[PDB]
Amino acid sequence: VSQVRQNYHSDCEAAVNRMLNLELYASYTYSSMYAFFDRDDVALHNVAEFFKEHSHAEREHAEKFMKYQNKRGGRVVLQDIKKPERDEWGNTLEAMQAALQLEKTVNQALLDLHKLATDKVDPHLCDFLESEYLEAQVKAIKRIGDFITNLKRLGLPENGMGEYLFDKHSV
Amino acid sequence: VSQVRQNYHSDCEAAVNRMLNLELYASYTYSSMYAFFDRDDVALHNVAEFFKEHSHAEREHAEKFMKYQNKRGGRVVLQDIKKPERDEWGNTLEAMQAALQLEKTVNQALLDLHKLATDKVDPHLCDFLESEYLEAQVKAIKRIGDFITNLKRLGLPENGMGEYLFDKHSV
Amino acid sequence: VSQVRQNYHSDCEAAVNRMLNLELYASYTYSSMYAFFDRDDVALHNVAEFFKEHSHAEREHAEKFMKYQNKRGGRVVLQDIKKPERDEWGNTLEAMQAALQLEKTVNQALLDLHKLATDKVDPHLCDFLESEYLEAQVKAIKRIGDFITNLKRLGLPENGMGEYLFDKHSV
Amino acid sequence: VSQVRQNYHSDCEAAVNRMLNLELYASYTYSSMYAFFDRDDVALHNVAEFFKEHSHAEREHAEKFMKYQNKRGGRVVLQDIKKPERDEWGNTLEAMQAALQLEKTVNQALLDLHKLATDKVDPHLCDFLESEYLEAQVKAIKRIGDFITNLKRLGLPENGMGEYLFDKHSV
Ligand SMILES: [Cl-]
Ligand SMILES: [Cl-]
Ligand SMILES: [Cl-]
Ligand SMILES: [Cl-]
Ligand SMILES: [Cl-]
Ligand SMILES: [Cl-]
Ligand SMILES: [Cl-]
Ligand SMILES: [Cl-]
Ligand SMILES: [Cl-]
Ligand SMILES: [Cl-]
Ligand SMILES: [Cl-]
Ligand SMILES: [Cl-]
Ligand SMILES: [Cl-]
Ligand SMILES: [Cl-]
Ligand SMILES: [Cl-]
Ligand SMILES: [Cl-]
Ligand SMILES: [Cl-]
Ligand SMILES: [Cl-]
Ligand SMILES: [Cl-]
Ligand SMILES: [Cl-]
Ligand SMILES: [Cl-]
Ligand SMILES: [Cl-]
Ligand SMILES: [Cl-]
Ligand SMILES: [Cl-]
Ligand SMILES: [Cl-]
Ligand SMILES: [Cl-]
Ligand SMILES: [Cl-]
Ligand SMILES: [Cl-]
Ligand SMILES: [Cl-]
Ligand SMILES: [Cl-]
Ligand SMILES: [Cl-]
Ligand SMILES: [Cl-]
Ligand SMILES: [Cl-]
Ligand SMILES: [Cl-]
Ligand SMILES: [Cl-]
Ligand SMILES: [Cl-]
Ligand SMILES: [Cl-]
Ligand SMILES: [Cl-]
Ligand SMILES: [Cl-]
Ligand SMILES: [Cl-]
Ligand SMILES: [Cl-]
Ligand SMILES: [Cl-]
Ligand SMILES: [Cl-]
Ligand SMILES: [Cl-]
Ligand SMILES: [Cl-]
Ligand SMILES: [Cl-]
Ligand SMILES: [Cl-]
Ligand SMILES: [Cl-]
Ligand SMILES: [Cl-]
Ligand SMILES: [Cl-]
Ligand SMILES: [Cl-]
Ligand SMILES: [Cl-]
Ligand SMILES: [Cl-]
Ligand SMILES: [Cl-]
Ligand SMILES: [Cl-]
Ligand SMILES: [Cl-]
Ligand SMILES: [Cl-]
Ligand SMILES: [Cl-]
Ligand SMILES: [Cl-]
Ligand SMILES: [Cl-]
Ligand SMILES: [Cl-]
Ligand SMILES: [Cl-]
Ligand SMILES: [Cl-]
Ligand SMILES: [Cl-]
Ligand SMILES: [Cl-]
Ligand SMILES: [Fe+2]
Ligand SMILES: [Fe+2]
Ligand SMILES: [Fe+2]
Ligand SMILES: [Fe+2]
Ligand SMILES: [Fe+2]
Ligand SMILES: [Fe+2]
Ligand SMILES: [Fe+2]
Ligand SMILES: [Fe+2]
Ligand SMILES: [Fe+2]
Ligand SMILES: [Fe+2]
Ligand SMILES: [Fe+2]
Ligand SMILES: [Fe+2]
Ligand SMILES: [Fe+2]
Ligand SMILES: [Fe+2]
Ligand SMILES: [Fe+2]
Ligand SMILES: [Fe+2]
Ligand SMILES: [Fe+2]
Ligand SMILES: [Mg+2]
Ligand SMILES: [Mg+2]
Ligand SMILES: [Mg+2]
Ligand SMILES: [Mg+2]
Ligand SMILES: [Mg+2]
Ligand SMILES: [Mg+2]
Ligand SMILES: [Mg+2]
Ligand SMILES: [Mg+2]
Ligand SMILES: [Mg+2]
Ligand SMILES: [Mg+2]
Ligand SMILES: [Mg+2]
Ligand SMILES: [Mg+2]
Ligand SMILES: [Mg+2]
Ligand SMILES: [Mg+2]
Ligand SMILES: [Mg+2]
Ligand SMILES: [Mg+2]
Ligand SMILES: [Mg+2]
Ligand SMILES: [Mg+2]
Ligand SMILES: [Mg+2]
Ligand SMILES: [Mg+2]
Ligand SMILES: [Mg+2]
Ligand SMILES: [Mg+2]
Repeated sequence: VSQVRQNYHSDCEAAVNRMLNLELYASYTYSSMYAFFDRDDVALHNVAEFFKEHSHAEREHAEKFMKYQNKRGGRVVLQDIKKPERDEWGNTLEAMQAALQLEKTVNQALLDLHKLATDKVDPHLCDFLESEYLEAQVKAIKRIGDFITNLKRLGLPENGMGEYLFDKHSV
Repeated sequence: VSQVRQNYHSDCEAAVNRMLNLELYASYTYSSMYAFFDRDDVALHNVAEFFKEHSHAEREHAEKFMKYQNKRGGRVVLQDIKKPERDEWGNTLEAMQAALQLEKTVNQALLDLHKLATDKVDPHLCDFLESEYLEAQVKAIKRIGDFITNLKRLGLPENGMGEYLFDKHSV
Repeated sequence: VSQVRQNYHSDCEAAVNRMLNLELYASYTYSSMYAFFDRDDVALHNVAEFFKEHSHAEREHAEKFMKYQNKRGGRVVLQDIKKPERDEWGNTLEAMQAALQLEKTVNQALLDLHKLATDKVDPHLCDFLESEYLEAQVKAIKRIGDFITNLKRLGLPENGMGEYLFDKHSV
Repeated sequence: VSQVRQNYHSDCEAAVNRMLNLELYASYTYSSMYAFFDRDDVALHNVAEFFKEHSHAEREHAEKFMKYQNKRGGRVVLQDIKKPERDEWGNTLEAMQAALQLEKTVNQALLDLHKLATDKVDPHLCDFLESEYLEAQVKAIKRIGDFITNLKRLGLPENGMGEYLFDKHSV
């Protein structure tokens, strides 16, 4: 047993490792979206940069779980970071729809971890999730939803002028 | 009788109370429009902010009537602030049309109060309305009218691209 | 269903709408207290300003619930803002006693909403209440209680000199 | 006829001369109150200074009528400035009560002049009164009324401690 460990259930330790894999997976998916929108035959550079920044944010989310694990006396266990679901992302609307789904998948995992922490009576882990993850997730989901609404209003996927306008005025 | 009261008719005192209720009602209607345009399935944030700011301005208009009432020795009497006419506002054009009508309703009430003040030979109340309310109202009506003209030019309600453009360049 | 909605129970959505009505009601009550203390036959301007500021704070509390509702994918539904319980507030002690009761009523509603959020397993809503509302409420209640103690010490309601002193040194 | 004169009735010209005498009379009354509160056996120096400043303001009101008369092509005609009604002013409450009455007398004269200007269809004179005199008068009356309320609360005339407190915290 780690000398620092106190009130930290094995199940929570394992679930933190799984959560940080998922954050890394989200990072990698956003990296793929960046690369897609930077293609010469896609060429929506503000959209690309949005996804690049979000890739970096997800990596920070993962690193914060690594630090957390060690603070509690758990042990970081890494697994493969699976490649993203798609190799190409269609257009801004399709990518934003995939991003919304990804953020809701990550949110569900965070909520499930909070429920586990609640079941194991771990207020420190509950606070960490509430203070560092859950509100950021709600904000991200709202932002992407707002973007999807605007992309639909702009006539995506068919309206290329609308797609151009979005890249130049929303991001 | 209040020790400060001079040349202040009971009818004017009552009409000032009614006017400040109407200013509060206008504030509340603009708050509703703010909340509508901030919905994830509406997502026109500059439009939302326009209405939020106008909600705050109307509250200031009400507070100025409260202060006025006390300066003249009248007594502020509050009534319920009725909820807005609609729970949802359609789109930017529909909301701006409702805002125009609301501003003209408020203007008519201000003009009616000026006529009452004139009938009761109350130059202080006439000056207050002329100096603090009537020109602001004309300016607000002109601004909203100009917006409606532009929204129609942009093809509202059908043209979603036009609605997007308005939010990004007019507000 | 809103595209952003996740883990947000209908009951919580409705209770958030009710809570923001109550915040608006509290704002309106404080506006009435402001107007009372600004009367020429009351004339306690620092007390009046205390209540005016608190009216503005309550409006901010309401607006934050509107934003919250939209972030979660709920829909803001407004109701009439009822006029305050009284048209005149007696004196500083009576008004502060009414303010204490109002703050405890608002606090109870916040606590009840937290219990609902707990029952529906909504940690985001719990965190929002804990981080943005519950401590502010405890602080406000303590401040008003401290004022009441001092007003009683100063001989309110009978001791007009004590009432004057409070306005000049406590607020 | 003055080369500049246009739409300026003889009756209005005469009433402007009477009004500026009354402003000078008000100035002189406030000078007397200053001197009273500066007596070694009265010795309320902040009260004295309040009245001295108000004496200066009334002189400015008179001078503005002189300038007005000449701008319109009327001719300033001066009369004696009558000495104040009293040689001694009792105490702060008695003096403030006399000041309230004086301000309401001046206000009535301004309102009567506005009615004359209205009857003679002189919008320039109406505007001058509304823009330069009537609101200042309402403000002054409200301020003095608020002071009287506080002096009564403080137990004037009998409560010397209350009178001291007023001088040290209200003025
Ligand atoms: Cl442990
Ligand atoms: Cl424990
Ligand atoms: Cl364990
Ligand atoms: Cl593991
Ligand atoms: Cl894993
Ligand atoms: Cl942290
Ligand atoms: Cl694996
Ligand atoms: Cl693919
Ligand atoms: Cl997903
Ligand atoms: Cl879990
Ligand atoms: Cl939970
Ligand atoms: Cl967070
Ligand atoms: Cl957006
Ligand atoms: Cl289209
Ligand atoms: Cl198209
Ligand atoms: Cl957008
Ligand atoms: Cl009257
Ligand atoms: Cl009159
Ligand atoms: Cl009347
Ligand atoms: Cl009324
Ligand atoms: Cl009303
Ligand atoms: Cl004003
Ligand atoms: Cl009603
Ligand atoms: Cl509706
Ligand atoms: Cl209307
Ligand atoms: Cl009216
Ligand atoms: Cl009129
Ligand atoms: Cl104006
Ligand atoms: Cl325009
Ligand atoms: Cl069109
Ligand atoms: Cl169209
Ligand atoms: Cl425009
Ligand atoms: Cl849900
Ligand atoms: Cl859940
Ligand atoms: Cl539900
Ligand atoms: Cl509801
Ligand atoms: Cl309600
Ligand atoms: Cl917040
Ligand atoms: Cl209701
Ligand atoms: Cl009452
Ligand atoms: Cl209550
Ligand atoms: Cl509840
Ligand atoms: Cl609870
Ligand atoms: Cl708080
Ligand atoms: Cl205290
Ligand atoms: Cl006592
Ligand atoms: Cl007493
Ligand atoms: Cl205190
Ligand atoms: Cl002439
Ligand atoms: Cl003419
Ligand atoms: Cl003539
Ligand atoms: Cl003359
Ligand atoms: Cl004279
Ligand atoms: Cl001038
Ligand atoms: Cl004479
Ligand atoms: Cl005398
Ligand atoms: Cl007099
Ligand atoms: Cl006259
Ligand atoms: Cl008149
Ligand atoms: Cl003025
Ligand atoms: Cl005062
Ligand atoms: Cl006393
Ligand atoms: Cl006494
Ligand atoms: Cl003191
Ligand atoms: Cl005072
Ligand atoms: Fe996983
Ligand atoms: Fe993340
Ligand atoms: Fe694979
Ligand atoms: Fe994310
Ligand atoms: Fe009304
Ligand atoms: Fe208004
Ligand atoms: Fe109704
Ligand atoms: Fe308005
Ligand atoms: Fe309620
Ligand atoms: Fe509140
Ligand atoms: Fe009622
Ligand atoms: Fe409160
Ligand atoms: Fe005279
Ligand atoms: Fe004057
Ligand atoms: Fe005489
Ligand atoms: Fe004066
Ligand atoms: Fe003091
Ligand atoms: Mg060891
Ligand atoms: Mg283990
Ligand atoms: Mg937080
Ligand atoms: Mg946004
Ligand atoms: Mg096309
Ligand atoms: Mg009285
Ligand atoms: Mg009446
Ligand atoms: Mg007329
Ligand atoms: Mg103006
Ligand atoms: Mg313009
Ligand atoms: Mg269309
Ligand atoms: Mg939808
Ligand atoms: Mg529902
Ligand atoms: Mg629990
Ligand atoms: Mg806190
Ligand atoms: Mg304290
Ligand atoms: Mg007493
Ligand atoms: Mg000549
Ligand atoms: Mg003549
Ligand atoms: Mg003015
Ligand atoms: Mg004042
Ligand atoms: Mg005595």
